[PDB]
Amino acid sequence: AKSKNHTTHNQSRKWHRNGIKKPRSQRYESLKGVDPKFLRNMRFAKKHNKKGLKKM
Amino acid sequence: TNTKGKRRGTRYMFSRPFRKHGVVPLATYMRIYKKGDIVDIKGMGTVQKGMPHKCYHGKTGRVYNVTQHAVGIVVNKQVKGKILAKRINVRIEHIKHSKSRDSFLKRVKENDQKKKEAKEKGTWVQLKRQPAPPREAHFVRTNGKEPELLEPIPYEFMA
Amino acid sequence: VNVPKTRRTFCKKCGKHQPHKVTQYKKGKDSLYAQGKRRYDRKQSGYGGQTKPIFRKKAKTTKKIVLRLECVEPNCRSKRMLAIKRCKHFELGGDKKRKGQVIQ
Amino acid sequence: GRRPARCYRYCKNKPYPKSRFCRGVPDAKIRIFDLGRKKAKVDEFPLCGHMVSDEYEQLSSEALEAARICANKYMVKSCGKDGFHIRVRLHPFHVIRINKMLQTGMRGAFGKPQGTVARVHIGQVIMSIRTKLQNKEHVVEALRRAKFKFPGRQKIHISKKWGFTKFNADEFEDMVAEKRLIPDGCGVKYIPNRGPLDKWRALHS
RNA sequence: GUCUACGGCCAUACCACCCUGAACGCGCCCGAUCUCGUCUGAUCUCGGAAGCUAAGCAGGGUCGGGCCUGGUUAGUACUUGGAUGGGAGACCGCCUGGGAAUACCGGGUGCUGUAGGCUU
RNA sequence: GUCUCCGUAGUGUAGCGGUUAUCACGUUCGCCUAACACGCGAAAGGUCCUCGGUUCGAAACCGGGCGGAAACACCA
RNA sequence: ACAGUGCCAGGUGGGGAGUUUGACUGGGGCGGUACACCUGUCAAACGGUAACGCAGGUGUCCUAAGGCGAGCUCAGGGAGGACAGAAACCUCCCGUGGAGCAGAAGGGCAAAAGCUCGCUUGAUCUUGAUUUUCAGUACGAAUACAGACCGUGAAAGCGGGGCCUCACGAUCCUUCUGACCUUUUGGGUUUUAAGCAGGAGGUGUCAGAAAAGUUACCACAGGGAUAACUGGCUUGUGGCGGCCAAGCGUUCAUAGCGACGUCGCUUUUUGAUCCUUCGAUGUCGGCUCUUCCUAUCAUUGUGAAGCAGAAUUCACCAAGCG
RNA sequence: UUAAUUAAAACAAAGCAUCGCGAAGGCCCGCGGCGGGUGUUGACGCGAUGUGAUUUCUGCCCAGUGCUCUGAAUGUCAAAGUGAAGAAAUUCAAUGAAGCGCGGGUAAACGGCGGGAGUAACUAUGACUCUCUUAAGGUAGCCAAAUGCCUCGUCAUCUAA
RNA sequence: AGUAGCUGGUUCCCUCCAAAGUUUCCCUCAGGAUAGCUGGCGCUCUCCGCAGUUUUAUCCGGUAAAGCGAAUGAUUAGAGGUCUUGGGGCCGAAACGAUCUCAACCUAUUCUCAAACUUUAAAUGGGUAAGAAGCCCGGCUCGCUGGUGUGGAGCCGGGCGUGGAAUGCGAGUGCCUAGUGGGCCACUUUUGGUAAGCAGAACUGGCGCUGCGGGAUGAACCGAACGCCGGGUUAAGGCGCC
Ligand SMILES: [Mg+2]
Ligand SMILES: [Mg+2]
Ligand SMILES: [Mg+2]
Ligand SMILES: [Mg+2]
Ligand SMILES: [Mg+2]
Ligand SMILES: [Mg+2]
Ligand SMILES: [Mg+2]
Ligand SMILES: [Mg+2]
Ligand SMILES: [Mg+2]
Ligand SMILES: [Mg+2]
Ligand SMILES: [Mg+2]
Ligand SMILES: [Mg+2]
Ligand SMILES: [Mg+2]
Ligand SMILES: [Mg+2]
Ligand SMILES: [Mg+2]
Ligand SMILES: [Mg+2]
Ligand SMILES: [Mg+2]
Ligand SMILES: [Mg+2]
Ligand SMILES: [Mg+2]
Ligand SMILES: [Mg+2]
Ligand SMILES: [Mg+2]
Ligand SMILES: [Mg+2]
Ligand SMILES: [Mg+2]
Ligand SMILES: [Mg+2]
Ligand SMILES: [Mg+2]
Ligand SMILES: [Mg+2]
Ligand SMILES: [Mg+2]
Ligand SMILES: [Mg+2]
Ligand SMILES: [Mg+2]
Ligand SMILES: [Mg+2]
Ligand SMILES: [Mg+2]
Ligand SMILES: [Mg+2]
Ligand SMILES: [Mg+2]
Ligand SMILES: [Mg+2]
Ligand SMILES: [Mg+2]
Ligand SMILES: [Mg+2]
Ligand SMILES: [Mg+2]
Ligand SMILES: [Mg+2]
Ligand SMILES: [Mg+2]
Ligand SMILES: [Mg+2]
Ligand SMILES: [Mg+2]
Ligand SMILES: [Mg+2]
Ligand SMILES: [Mg+2]
Ligand SMILES: [Mg+2]
Ligand SMILES: [Mg+2]
Ligand SMILES: [Mg+2]
Ligand SMILES: [Zn+2]
Repeated sequence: AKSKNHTTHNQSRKWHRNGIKKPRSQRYESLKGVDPKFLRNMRFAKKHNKKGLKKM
Repeated sequence: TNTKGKRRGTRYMFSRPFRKHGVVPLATYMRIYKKGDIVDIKGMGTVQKGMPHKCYHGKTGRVYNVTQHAVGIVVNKQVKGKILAKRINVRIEHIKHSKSRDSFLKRVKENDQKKKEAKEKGTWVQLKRQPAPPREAHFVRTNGKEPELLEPIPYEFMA
Repeated sequence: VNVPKTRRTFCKKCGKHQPHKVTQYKKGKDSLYAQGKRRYDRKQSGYGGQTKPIFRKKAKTTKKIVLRLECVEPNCRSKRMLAIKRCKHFELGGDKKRKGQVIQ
Repeated sequence: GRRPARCYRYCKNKPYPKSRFCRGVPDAKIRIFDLGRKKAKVDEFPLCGHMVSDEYEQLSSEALEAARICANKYMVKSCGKDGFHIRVRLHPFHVIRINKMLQTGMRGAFGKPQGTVARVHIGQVIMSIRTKLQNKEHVVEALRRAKFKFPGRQKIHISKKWGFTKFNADEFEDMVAEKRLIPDGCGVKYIPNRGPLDKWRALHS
C-alpha cells in the first residue's frame, strides 16, 4: 500500500530536548587547513625562537 | 522531490542587482582580510569561481586562512539538531568586512577612554549600556490653544 | 572526438615535458595462467554448472577512451595511460577544423 | 457542456494564465468589452455607473458575456443605440481545469483546461456604463438586471468621476477650461506644469 | 576659478540640443624616412608643429527625458500574535504590534584621492 | 481512455540531411488507323497535412496542432 | 580387427532435475518511471520541504567549443549605392545586448565570457585540506592552496579542461602502465606467477543478484495496510427544483413554455475515496410478505388556462385507498 | 467415463490417412550384463501419430518453425594426433567428426490463407479496369450456426403480442 | 524442535525517568542497518558559562502587497500623425497628380493581468557581535613576503577589572543503551481534485502514551493536566425542572 512520504513534523521538538548546542570554542584553534607554505615558515619561526632567548 | 543541484533555487540570490551588472569595482579586491576578521558572505553571480554554497549566503563567519585570492572562513551551519562550525574557501569577491563588531570596538575605546578619564577625576561614569527607559515626567504647553477636536469621518462608498 | 597523434606533455621518467606519440589503448588478451583465471578453471570443472555470475543487464553504450602515450626520447620510451571522457566516435589525428569555409 | 458555476466559484488556486506552460486553452466566451457609442467624446457622457463586486470570487467568461448582453440590450431599448457606452472591466485570464472521469481515478489527476474566469476582488468594478445625466435611472436598471447573471453580491454605484476618466466631475469642467485636461477621444490627457515650455506655447496658441 | 596623468565610488556623473571657453594642457591637425600594421598611414605604429577651437573635452542653459532624493498615496494595502467575534459561505470587523509600492507634487544634477601644471 | 503508427501530382505509391521530389496509371499534344483501341514520339501537373524550432541546408530531424488506422481495456 | 565395451572430447538433449521470473504504484495488472542525475516553479523573501504535482532536459558534444594574448562588437533598425528585387555585396548612422556563448532552463558576460586571428596542450605529473549530497560515509562533481614541469603574454598575470548549475560506477576478477621495486618458502640463476601504485573493461533496479511463463487442479503465512457487496463522507455525472427574462405563444415575457446566465436540493444512477469487515456479514434476478417516503398516475376537496361543452394542461391541501 | 456436485456434444470405435522399421533392426524398459518387452513375432507384421461410420469432397501456401535428404565441393568446428620456436613450462601454426551454416523435398507436419481507387445511357450494384502488395492472398462449401462484437442484424413464417 | 522479514501468546508488587512513527542506505516498501528521540552508569568542575526570550548594532532575503502611461509575456478602447506600405474607392491621357475612405505602422493616452514576470518592496524570519581567549605597550624568531627594520604570522615580558545591554538559569563531558522507524488531528499557510471524514506538504500545538471540569453523547474542541485528604477560590462553561 501507499504510505506517508516525508515530514519534519516533531523534528524541532526532538532537536531541542537536548538543546541545539553551538560548537565548542577553545582559545587555541587547530592549524589544520591553513596554507602549507605559510605553515612551513611558521614552523621555522617557532624552531629558531630560542636564538633570541638571551636578548629577551 | 527536489534535485540535489548545487545552485538550485539561486535564481535571484546570485543575480546582480538592478543596473549594477558588468565590471566588479576594484575596491572589492583591495580590501585587506586578516586572520580573525568577521566577514559577511554574499555570493556574487558575476564571478563563478570560489562561490560559497547557497546555505552560506547571508551568514557571517571568521577568517582563519588567507590565500592569494580566497580566505578560509569558519562559519556556523545548523543541520537538524546540531550546529557545525564549517570551513569554506571563498574568493574575496563574495565577502565583505562585517560592521557588526565596529559598534563594539567603538564602544571599547570610548569605554577605555572614559574609564581612564573618570578615574583621574575621581568620578564614576556609566559604562554599560541600558535598555531605553520609560519616559519621564514633563510638561506640555498648550500656548493658549485648545487642542483640535478630532471626529471619525462618515463612511463613503468611493467605489 | 578528434585527438592529435602527438602531444608535448609531462613524462614521469624524464621529469620534464617531452613529445609523446599517442595511440589508443587496447585490452590485451587474457592469460590462462592468471591466478583469477586459474581459480576460475578449477571452480568451473566437474559438476555444479556455472559457479560465478554472468553479467547480462548491460546499460553503457560507450567506453572511456584511454590514450597510450610514449616518450619519443630514444633512451626513455616510457609509457602512460591517459583516459578521456566518454565518446561514441573517436579518431586519432583526424582532419583539423576550419572556419569560414564553404560546406559543399 | 460545462460544470455548474458553483464548482469554480472561489479563488482556490493561484492565477493560471494562458501562457507557454498552459497550452491548449479554449477561447473565452466574451470577446467584446466595449459596445455602444465607443467614439463619443469625453464630454458627451458625463455620468458613469459601476457594477462593483462585493465578494472575492471567480466570474466565468460565460457570465461576463451574458451580463454584457443583458445590460446592453436594456440600454439600447431605453437610451438608444447611441446614447451610452458600456465597458466590461474584467478579462477572463485565470484558467480552470477539469480532471475528466468516465479508470485511473485520482492517479495523474492534473486537469486539462476547461475554461477561463476573471478573478474579482471586493470593491472591484465589474462593468461600467457612461451616458448622459438624465439617463441615471436607465443605467441603474441596466446594471440591476445584469446582477442576475453573476454569482455572489454586487453593488450598483454612481461614480463621482466624469465619464470614464479619473477626474472628479465637480471640477472636470474647470480643469478643461484651465487646460489641465485636453479631450483625447473617450478620455482626457492630463497636462502638468512640467516639461518643455514649447508644449505650453502650443496649448496656449 | 580650472586642467592634465593615474584613480575610488560608478548617471546628482547618462542622453538630446544650444551658448561660452583666458593661460597651460588635452586635442583636432601635418607627414610616412625610420619601428610597426593596413585593400586603404582611415585605424594602429612612428616623425612632427603650419593652422583651429569647427569638433572631442570643460563650464553653463532647457516650465528637457533619465537618474538621485523627499512628499502624497497612507497609518491605506499587506502583516505577527488573540477570541466560545460576525457570517450558510465567500470573506469581513475588532484587539495587540510591525508597516509598503504606483500615479500625482516638489527639490537636486557628481563628490573626491595622489602627483603635476595654468590662473596678480 | 493508454500505447503504437500514418498523411507526398487526379488514383495507388518510392524517397540511403544537399534529388532537375521515383514508379505506374491517369490527363494534354502529335503520329499511326477510314475511325476507335492497341502501339510510337512528346508535354504539363505535387499547398511533400498545418504551425514552430535546431541545422550552412528539413519532404526527411525534434516539439504542438488537424485528420486517420491498428493493439489493449483484465480479477471479481 | 570392424560391431562392441571401457575412458576422454564436441554436438543434441523440457525426456528429466534444481531455480528465477525487480520495485514504485490512489488494489493489482496494463500504462508510466515520479528508480541515478540536472534547470524554473511549487516553497509560505535564510536553508530544508511531499504527491503517478507543474514546464523541461540528461547517459552526449568539443584538438577546439581546452589555455593564453591581441584586435574587434553583437540582434535589430534607418538612409544611400550598377545589374540588385522582401532577401546577395558596399557605405554612413542609431543600437544596454533586445545577439552569441554545444545542449534544458535559470544566472552571468561588451576594449568580454561573444566574433576573428597568432601561439599552444594547465584536458600533464603529485601529497594533503575543504565544499556539495551527507550518517557530516562512499562515489560523483566542485573550491582554495602547496610541490614539479610547462604554455601564453611586453608584462602584471592567467591556465592544472569546457563561464556556472548535470553529463555517471564499489568489492572480486581481467587488462595496461611504473620501479636497477618486493616475494616466488633449503640456497643460486632464469622463465613464470603473486604483490605494491595508477588507468580501463560494469553493474542505468545507476551504494552495484546471474534469471521466462502459466495455473480454473492449485497450496501455505498473513492482510481489512489492499481490490470485488452494503454502510459512511463527497455529488463531478445522473435525477429533481428555483431565480433573471432574450424570445416562443397570430397579438401578449411569465395560460403554458423559455435561451444566454446563475442558485440550489436528492442519494432509487454512475463515479471518486478506502473508514469498517479477508480465524468469512452468503454474491444477480424472480417469487413471497410487511412496512414506510412523496418528487401525485388515479380517486376526494380545490385554485389557473391560449377552461364554450367534452377532452386536456398547470398549481394547491393531500400518501386514505389503488 | 470424473467411487463422493459434471453421463455429456467429452473418451473409445469401425473407417480413413500419414510415419519408422528387413533383426548388429524399429519402438520401449533397465543402476548393471552375452540383461529385458514387442517376440511362440517378420511388413496382410510390430511400433508412433492424426482424423473419426457411411455419402460427397478435401482447394492454394515449403516464406516461418519443424522433419527429412546430399555432401570434402566446404565457412565455423573439441579432444587426441602432426609440425615449428623456446631451457622448459608454454606459445604458435597446419590439419578439420558430428552438428551448425549452404542446397533440395515435404502441409491427411505445426500452421497460414490482403488493401485502396475508378467504372454499365436514372438510382443502386458494379462483371470490367488501374494500383500497393505477400509464401499463398480463403477455393468448394457453410453461417448472426455450440462460431457475428455492433446485435434484440434485416426480410419471411410462427403469436393478440 | 526444518525455515518463517508473518499471525497468536509471553506469568509478582511498588518507586523514578520516559519515546518514535522522521534522516540516509538497502531486490528497500508488513523488514533491517543508520542518525535522531529514551534510559542507565557515572565522572570533571561550580555553589564563569549558558539560553526554542528580548534589547542595541550589523548584515541576508524577493514572499504578501504593489507595478505594467518600467523590461518580458498577455490584453481592451478610442485619439493624433502618416507615406513608409496595403485594400476600397475616385477624376483620368496619368504619374507619389487629385481625392477621399478603412486598415496596417508611429506617437502620446486608456481597461485588464502573471506559480514557472518585474523596477519597487513588507510583517514574520535567518546569521553575526555585545570583552580579560579583551585592550594597550616593549622586545625576539622566520627558510614566508620585500625599495624600506617593509608586511604577515608566531613567541616572550609588562600594564590595565566600572567582568562593559535586559531577564532567567549551575554547568561541562564520556561510555553503554532499549523501543521506535504504519501515525493521525486542529488554527494558520498550502499542492492536486467538483469535492470528500480524499490524497500530499510547512509551522506550532495536540491525540497516539492521558486521566479530570465543560461541549447531552464523542481520540483530537474549550478549560486544565493527575501522589492520598480537609477547607477556600476559580477556569472554560453554566444557574425553569431533569
Ligand atoms: Mg513510513
Ligand atoms: Mg566436465
Ligand atoms: Mg487548488
Ligand atoms: Mg586660446
Ligand atoms: Mg593621417
Ligand atoms: Mg565651440
Ligand atoms: Mg527633469
Ligand atoms: Mg564637475
Ligand atoms: Mg530438457
Ligand atoms: Mg523443469
Ligand atoms: Mg508491487
Ligand atoms: Mg521560509
Ligand atoms: Mg580580449
Ligand atoms: Mg602549480
Ligand atoms: Mg570557452
Ligand atoms: Mg564480493
Ligand atoms: Mg631447488
Ligand atoms: Mg483450465
Ligand atoms: Mg482467472
Ligand atoms: Mg461500494
Ligand atoms: Mg447536475
Ligand atoms: Mg413574440
Ligand atoms: Mg481500510
Ligand atoms: Mg486513509
Ligand atoms: Mg465475524
Ligand atoms: Mg446473517
Ligand atoms: Mg406534497
Ligand atoms: Mg461425480
Ligand atoms: Mg450423476
Ligand atoms: Mg495429421
Ligand atoms: Mg519448410
Ligand atoms: Mg483464419
Ligand atoms: Mg467465400
Ligand atoms: Mg514444526
Ligand atoms: Mg516482510
Ligand atoms: Mg541491490
Ligand atoms: Mg500487522
Ligand atoms: Mg521564490
Ligand atoms: Mg502578487
Ligand atoms: Mg490529510
Ligand atoms: Mg501505537
Ligand atoms: Mg508526551
Ligand atoms: Mg490530555
Ligand atoms: Mg452537542
Ligand atoms: Mg476542594
Ligand atoms: Mg446543564
Ligand atoms: Zn621520457
